[PDB]
Amino acid sequence: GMREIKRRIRSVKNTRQITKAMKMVAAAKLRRAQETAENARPYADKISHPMLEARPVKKTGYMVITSDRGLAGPYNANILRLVSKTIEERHQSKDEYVIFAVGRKGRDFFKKRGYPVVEEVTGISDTPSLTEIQDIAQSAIGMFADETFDKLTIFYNEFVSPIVQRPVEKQLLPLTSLLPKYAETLIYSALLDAKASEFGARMTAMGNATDNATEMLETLTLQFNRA
Amino acid sequence: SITDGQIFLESDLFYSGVRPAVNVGISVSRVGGAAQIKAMKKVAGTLRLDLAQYRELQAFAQFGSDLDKATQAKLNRGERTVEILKQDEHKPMPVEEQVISIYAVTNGFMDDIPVEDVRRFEEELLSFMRANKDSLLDHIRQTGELPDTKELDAAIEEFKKGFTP
Amino acid sequence: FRDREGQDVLLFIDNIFRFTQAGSEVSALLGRMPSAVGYQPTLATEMGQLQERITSTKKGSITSIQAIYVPADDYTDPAPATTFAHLDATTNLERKLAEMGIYPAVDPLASTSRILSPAVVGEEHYRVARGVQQVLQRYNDLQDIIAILGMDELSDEDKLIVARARKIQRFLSQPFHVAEQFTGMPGKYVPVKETVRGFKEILEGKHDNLPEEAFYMVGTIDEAVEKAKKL
Repeated sequence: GMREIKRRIRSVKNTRQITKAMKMVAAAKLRRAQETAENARPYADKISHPMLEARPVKKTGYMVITSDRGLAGPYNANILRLVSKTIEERHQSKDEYVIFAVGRKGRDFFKKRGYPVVEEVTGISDTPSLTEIQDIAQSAIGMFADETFDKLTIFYNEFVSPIVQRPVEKQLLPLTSLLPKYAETLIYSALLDAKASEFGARMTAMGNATDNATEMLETLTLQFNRA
Repeated sequence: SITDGQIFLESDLFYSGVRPAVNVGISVSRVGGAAQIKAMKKVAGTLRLDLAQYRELQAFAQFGSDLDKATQAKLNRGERTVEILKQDEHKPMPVEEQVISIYAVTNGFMDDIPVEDVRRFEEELLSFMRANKDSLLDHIRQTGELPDTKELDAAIEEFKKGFTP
Repeated sequence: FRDREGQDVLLFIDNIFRFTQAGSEVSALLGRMPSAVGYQPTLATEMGQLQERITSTKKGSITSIQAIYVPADDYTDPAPATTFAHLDATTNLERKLAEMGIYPAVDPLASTSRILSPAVVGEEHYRVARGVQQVLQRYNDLQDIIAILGMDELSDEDKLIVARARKIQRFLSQPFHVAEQFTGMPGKYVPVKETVRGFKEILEGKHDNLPEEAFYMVGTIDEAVEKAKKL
């Protein structure tokens, strides 16, 4: 009782080292996103369709957003949780939905349990700039634009506080209340919101993480001395 | 305060099966590379630094997330170095073989190779030289500075390509 | 029994520490040095004089199991230090494992032997053991992980090698003949040949499908499948 409960101690120490230094970044990084978000607003604001008018009703397409390279507590395992609960009733058909998996953590989920996935956008980025999803966005529209999509949809990880963020699913292509660049930017709107939320969700799990280490450490330490 | 350096043997390491359980960090030779052939004195020089860096980033053990920065460039290739340091009991390795082996990993020839695969890739790299590239080996046994590099890198790559990772 | 009779005798000394401490009393009585920590000038010598007779001769034999207590709990103390110089393995009875059910309550991680070389027990046994060790060690790391990161974000493989740890931890317990008269299982003697094999299969994943309480208190791995047919 004098050796590899100190390993447990040193290791738990190290973990403590990094979760807090990444807690630093979760807020370093995913607050910047807020800037690179409320900037869209400007152009996000300047505002029978090509067909982006309410029509019915066969093959629908999903676009579920998740972190790739994630360490953000549940906020990634409870949006997959939600596409995999809501499609549970929308699948008595073998149309097989089809998802546009953005982010590698949702990606892998979808290729372990068949879904399947017609697109898997490589490596998110944290900016995320202009040339990044103007593919999957553009081509997720392109599949409504003639015409294998009667409806599009993202699974957005909406950002309330940095302490919370809610699994939300919006609908994109069949609009509501030549120019569908709107759709493309809508996907910005979420892809951008989906970011904050992740690291929003990431520092929250990192503080909790740090703390949990301290605590747990302070448990372990009793064993360091009293046999 | 009497000797000229000390080799420290970490107890932790030894019951992690790591052998020899040497703690290269705090361990030293005050005499230094003065007693060290040119070849080894060279390939080692970098290696001191190599796992010195891997000592710090060690903490980020089973959490490969930092992507591209001081990441799997340092860390991932540090894990590789620590493998060639390991060494079976009663299996002294001739300098020459040590030197190639070190140079192999230290020049990234293991980087495309796995990590559970480093130990064998070394054992089999050497056996390959002893029977083929002895020219290079004996060159180090005679005023051993190793050279003919690039011919060295070529000779390695003609065993490299993995073909069994 | 070693020298005559040529067998492999045991010899248990309960509190060998008391022995070196008897050494100190006698020395004082004889008006010797003593060391600056109270002990005899001849601590080591006397220990060696005892310990050195406990050995494997060519007629072969004596293996001493020595209970070492020392109340102070400082094992850097000269008395324990000296005794340790002679040890070749330590077995660590753990209250935690006892109140957990594992009844040879031996700490798998704390216990050690210098003859756990591949040279002494062969590469396989050695690799299986270093195999079980890492798993059980990993189990502890992950233990602290879920503590501070929840079972959320637990690699399917990591989550996997946690189940094998729980099985190993259990397949490490076994019914004693001596305990028969209470439990009555009855006893089990398990050849290393079969122990090694046993844990090798667990490690290779040859029994993930079995219920984890199926390895608790069995002999060979063969006996564990027998019991995967209950509950």
